Amino acid sequence: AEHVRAPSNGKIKFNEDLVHPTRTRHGHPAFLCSIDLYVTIESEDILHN
Amino acid sequence: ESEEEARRKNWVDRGWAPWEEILSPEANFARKSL
Amino acid sequence: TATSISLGIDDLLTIPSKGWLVQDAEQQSLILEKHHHYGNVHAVEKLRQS
Repeated sequence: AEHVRAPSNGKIKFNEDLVHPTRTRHGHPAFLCSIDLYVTIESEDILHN
Repeated sequence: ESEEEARRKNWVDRGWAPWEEILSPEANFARKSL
Repeated sequence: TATSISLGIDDLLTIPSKGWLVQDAEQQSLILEKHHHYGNVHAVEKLRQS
């Protein structure tokens, strides 16, 4: 019930082997996580974790 | 009614035919996924 | 009495980011409507997203 939003503008980098494929309740393609993950957004000024 | 019988009635009477459906990359996902 | 608080039309401020947020939500909603039509999403799903 909480939505992680984006800290800043930029490219999102993560490894896709760890996550597993799914279809959401609203019909969209998505990935499901059952292990902890670190996602980074590469804004030109800084990296957000 | 057994399905076999019903499949007959639909062909002889109501016109059923399993025609082909050409679908988009997205619709195929929909049919298989759900 | 001395400070005298009052309320005016331009004192009802709105958050700076509202336009961007409403505009984006509206885009998502249009795209989902084209897709219900084309067969890629079902009805219970359209209702829920909205």
